[PDB]
Amino acid sequence: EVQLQQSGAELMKPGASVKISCKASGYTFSDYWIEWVKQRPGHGLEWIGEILPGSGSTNYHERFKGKATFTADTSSSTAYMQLNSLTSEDSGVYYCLHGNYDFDGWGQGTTLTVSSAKTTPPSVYPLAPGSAAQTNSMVTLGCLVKGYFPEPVTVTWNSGSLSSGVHTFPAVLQSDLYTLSSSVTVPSSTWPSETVTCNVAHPASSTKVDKKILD
Amino acid sequence: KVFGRCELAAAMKRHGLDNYRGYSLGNWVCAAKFESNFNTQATNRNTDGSTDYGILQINSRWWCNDGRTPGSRNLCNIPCSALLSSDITASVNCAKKIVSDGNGMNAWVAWRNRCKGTDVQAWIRGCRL
Amino acid sequence: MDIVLTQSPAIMSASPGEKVTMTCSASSSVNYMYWYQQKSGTSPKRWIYDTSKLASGVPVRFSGSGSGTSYSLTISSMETEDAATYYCQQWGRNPTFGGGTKLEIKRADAAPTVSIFPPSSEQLTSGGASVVCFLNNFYPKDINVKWKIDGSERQNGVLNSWTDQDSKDSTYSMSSTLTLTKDEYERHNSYTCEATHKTSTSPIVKSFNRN
Repeated sequence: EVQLQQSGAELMKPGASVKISCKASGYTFSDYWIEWVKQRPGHGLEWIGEILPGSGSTNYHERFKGKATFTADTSSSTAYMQLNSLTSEDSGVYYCLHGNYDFDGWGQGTTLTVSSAKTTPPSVYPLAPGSAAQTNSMVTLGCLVKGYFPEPVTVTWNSGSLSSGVHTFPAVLQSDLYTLSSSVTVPSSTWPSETVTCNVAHPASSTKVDKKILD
Repeated sequence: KVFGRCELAAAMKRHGLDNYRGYSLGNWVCAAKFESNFNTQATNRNTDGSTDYGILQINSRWWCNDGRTPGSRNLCNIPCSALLSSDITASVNCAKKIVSDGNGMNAWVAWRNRCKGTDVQAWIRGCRL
Repeated sequence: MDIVLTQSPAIMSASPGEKVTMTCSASSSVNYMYWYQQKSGTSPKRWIYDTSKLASGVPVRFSGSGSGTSYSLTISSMETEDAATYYCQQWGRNPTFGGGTKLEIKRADAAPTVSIFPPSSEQLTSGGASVVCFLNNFYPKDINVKWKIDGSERQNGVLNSWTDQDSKDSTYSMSSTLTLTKDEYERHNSYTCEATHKTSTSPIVKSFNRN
């Protein structure tokens, strides 16, 4: 069983450099190429280059020459990709992967955010229907998670007990700040009789908010 | 490693490449110069999914096996990774087979475009061989 | 040289049991084509290599073919788990990927459930006013949302977000948020969210009055 374990998410400011690791296991490290690919929403997938561990050989896509540099440490069976002169255009998800007749698994990917914005906890607001709203068979409630940075945030309802009937929308960026919303739907007679709370966590700021929805 | 010009000429000579199949030493040094710039670790991706390896840029489709190239033949019966050593032995052995394939040194693209028909002796000139 | 791969259809939908065919056209001829499958939130998986060879774990209903500047990926009989984005790739000197074909599940049309929410008292005290409108569980994905303040259509200050096709009922959901300042919000009375979907010639209207 071959595996490729990449390092965690990165948050870097413009002009800096970052090095992402890809720990390989389950095969002879020096005998196979490890390729790297970049993914951005809308832009799709782009091949960056590759390295053959132990020999030190590397091949780069013409578009990434000078931007990426691959190295490897055979003592730990780990390959690395260093990206220099970072800009917002470098933000995205990066993968290391195999591509051969023996195996072709991809690493889990590493998310990179390049911005000058500062880490900010989200404001969490409850969304409840207007007092004049006509009651139906089902009632929908929500939480507005606004003004945070960087991604991501985790949203649950009633500590996860409310899994079904939930829609957490993708965050939208503006003025270097993210905003997201989540909706939950339950029978009209069950609220406010039964409490509904959205739990919003933001790892980057080590914050956790439990917001009860009220009328 | 990046071989010195004369250093490589001496190494190729001891490996019996001077006048091998009629090709004077200068031919081999010139080929290595334009194929890999004397870099034993040089690699270049091709278009058929193959990759060229080492100081003489040996191809993974017909000569060495790299385990990911379509239509592999491995006529040199050797892993491509073995052609990236600071020791040129493997590359030389395979090169001796390539030059006997029926096209002489024309097998090397860089040799055809930058060495063939030129004064290749200039590539060993000044070397104390 | 940059070999451009154009995939079509860019987005398509199919019902279980249906035959699916997607194409990948190259700006220049290529010797072989590769295909990868990616599902939302996870790493791509190589699916087909060397034009027609199936990667490990890939079911036989999948087949790959083509040559020159035209290649294709075919699913003999669509299965629910085949919903994903398929990317083709030419693996030459400077590898490039196509823009991908997004394969979604086809199901019966469903009208959205629209819900509008006034700004929370907490956000208002902070000086901001976001009005949120949820348009949930509809199909097809195509939908239009229009905001109106006191009857007049409002364009600026509106931001939308769409969820991926639901894994349970295969529907789509959308969120639309109109953000204004506390003062601007307090200088208007009625706020309306109008959803126009193919399931009806008349849009679904939800609104509330601040006063």
